[PDB]
Amino acid sequence: RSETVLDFMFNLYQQTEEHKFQEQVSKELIGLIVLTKYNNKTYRVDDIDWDQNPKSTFKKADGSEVSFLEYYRKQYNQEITDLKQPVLVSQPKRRRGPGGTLPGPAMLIPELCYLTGLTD
RNA sequence: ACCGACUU
Repeated sequence: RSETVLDFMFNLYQQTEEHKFQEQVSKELIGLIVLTKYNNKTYRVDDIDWDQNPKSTFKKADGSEVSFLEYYRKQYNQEITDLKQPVLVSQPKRRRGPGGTLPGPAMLIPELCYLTGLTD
């Protein structure tokens, strides 16, 4: 049981017209529930970032730079393998816009995101 | 509008 989010978009990709799938992925993915593998934490897909790269660094002090591989490998020997594949972004606040986003956008790569169940 | 769970 349970499957990756990457499978879902891949399934839909080969099944539906890519250009309309661009719309569908937004309409389906935005709102559905996902759990992140590192602790099996719980999140929802609010936004999707296309062709995103593993070279993304995490802002702890805005200047501290560690990659997905650097960060995750020290936790577990898992290898990230997205590379130009979309990553899932969680949006701390819905569509109104406070301007100053104190918490930076949280981005979780596809395979580190799995379907929690509220996706049915 | 936290789909009935959360910091990257």
